[PDB]
Amino acid sequence: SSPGIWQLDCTHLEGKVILVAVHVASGYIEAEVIPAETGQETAYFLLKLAGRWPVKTVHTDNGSNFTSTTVKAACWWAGIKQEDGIPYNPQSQGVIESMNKELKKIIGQVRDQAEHLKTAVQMAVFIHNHKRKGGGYSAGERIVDIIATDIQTK
Amino acid sequence: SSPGIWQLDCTHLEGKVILVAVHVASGYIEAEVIPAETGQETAYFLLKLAGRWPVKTVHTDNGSNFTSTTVKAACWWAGIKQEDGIPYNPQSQGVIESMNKELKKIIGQVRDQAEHLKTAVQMAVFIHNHKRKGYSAGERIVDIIATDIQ
Ligand SMILES: c1ccc(-c2nsc(N3CCCNCC3)n2)cc1
Ligand SMILES: c1ccc(-c2nsc(N3CCCNCC3)n2)cc1
Ligand SMILES: [Cl-]
Ligand SMILES: [Cl-]
Ligand SMILES: [Cl-]
Ligand SMILES: [Cl-]
Repeated sequence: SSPGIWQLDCTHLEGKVILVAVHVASGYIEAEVIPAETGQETAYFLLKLAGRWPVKTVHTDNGSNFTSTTVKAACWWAGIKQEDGIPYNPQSQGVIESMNKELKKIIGQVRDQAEHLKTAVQMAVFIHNHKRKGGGYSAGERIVDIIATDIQTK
Repeated sequence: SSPGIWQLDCTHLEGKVILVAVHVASGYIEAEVIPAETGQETAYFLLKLAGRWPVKTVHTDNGSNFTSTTVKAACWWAGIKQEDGIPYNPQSQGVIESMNKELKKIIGQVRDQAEHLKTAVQMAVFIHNHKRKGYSAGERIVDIIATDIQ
C-alpha cells in the first residue's frame, strides 16, 4: 500500500464491462465503461490514469492484460511497473468483491437519473470517492493526504 | 486561486474538439477529445472531473455551456458552483492560449506514436502534468488540496 500502487479490477453489469483502477492505500477509484476488456482498452485506460495520478505500480486484473503487448507498451510509455494481481494476501479478493458489489448498488440507486450506464458509473465513482468512512475521511481525501505526505518526505 | 477552482477550456485541432479542465492554482489538467462541444458532452466531462477531484467551482468556457440546462444539471448533481469564465484579469486569456499551444505542440511531438488523436491528447495530459516547472502541476495540485484538508 505504498502511495504509487494501484490495482485494476474489471466487473460486468448486464454484460457491459466496467473497468476500475483502485488506489490500494486509499480505496479511491477511477472507472470507465468499455465496450470489451481488450488490451487496447486497458492500455488507454492506464495511460489516462497515469497522466492524472502518480501511478508507480499497477497490479493487473488478469493474465491476458498482464501478457498483452499493448498493455505493456502503455505501461512502458507512462513509467508504470506492471505487476500481476495474484492475491498473496487472500483478503484482497474479498475487498475487491465488496467494492464491485458497492459500485453496482450505487449504479442501481441512480437508475432514475442516468439514461446511459456510463453516466451511472461516473455517478458511482463520485459517490464512492466522496463517501466518508465510516476519520471520517473519504477516499478522495486519503489519496491526496497519502500522496502529499509522500511528496513532502521523498 | 482557491484549491477548489477549475476553468474549462475548449480548443480545436483538425476540427476535432479537445475539452480541457484546468485546476487554476496548479495548472494541472484533465482533457478529452469529444465529437463536438455539446451541453451533454460538457456535462459528462464535469461529472467525471468532480468524481476524481474536489471541484468546488468551475469557470465555464463559453456562454452556451454556462446557459445549458444539461451542464447546470451536472453541476447541481456534482455540487459544483457554476460560474462564468469572463477574464476579469486579462492575463487569464493569455495563460489559456499558451497552454493550448503547448498542448498542441506535445500532440505533434507524439505523432509517430499514437494512431488516434485521443491517445495523443492523453499523452499530452501526462507530459503536461508531470513537467517540472521545481514542482510539477501534479505535485502542486496534490500539495494545494492536502494543505486545504489539514
Ligand atoms: C475525489 C478526490 C479528492 C476529494 C477531496 N479532496 S479534499 C476533499 N474535501 C475537502 C475538505 C472537505 N470538503 C470537501 C471534501 N475531497 C474528493 C473526491
Ligand atoms: C499527476 C498527478 C500527480 C502527480 C504527482 N504527484 S506526487 C508526484 N511525484 C512526482 C515524481 C515522483 N515522486 C515525487 C512526487 N507526481 C503527477 C501527475
Ligand atoms: Cl484483446
Ligand atoms: Cl481506445
Ligand atoms: Cl501482439
Ligand atoms: Cl455523453
